[PDB]
Amino acid sequence: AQAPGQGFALLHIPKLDVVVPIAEGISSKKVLDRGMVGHYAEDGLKTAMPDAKAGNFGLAGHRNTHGEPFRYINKLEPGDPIVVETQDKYFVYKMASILPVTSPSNVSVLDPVPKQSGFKGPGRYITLTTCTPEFTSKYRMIVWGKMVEERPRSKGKPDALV
Repeated sequence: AQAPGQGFALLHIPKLDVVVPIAEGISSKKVLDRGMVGHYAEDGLKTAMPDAKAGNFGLAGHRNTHGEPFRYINKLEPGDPIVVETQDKYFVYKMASILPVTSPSNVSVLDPVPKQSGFKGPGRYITLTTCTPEFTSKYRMIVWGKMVEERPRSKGKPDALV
């Protein structure tokens, strides 16, 4: 279904005024209810990290409580930047595709080449998953992006964060 606990990066979505830590795993108690977004990491759902030259970096966040980081990801439009900041790099993605409603059992949206995204082959992707409609957990909403810049921290913030 969709939805250690150690925070290892920061997710920035400038259009949504979102800055939020990413932790390993999608536990409600240890991660999402702590106001963080979670990297799918267990039960066969483990996805690639952004530093991999190909893969799908999958993340889950709350729609409606604890800082509600993904409450408005349906307001993203093609080209809107999504930035993952790590100790060593900035990974800049741009929004590419949206699946506004799907079954919580539809885990194939986290595949290396995510099903239903319209992506044709291997690339470097990000997947954001949250609940829909608001204040329920009936369905899931999925937003996908594609990497456009891998930037060493020594080069300062990417344009997207300024």
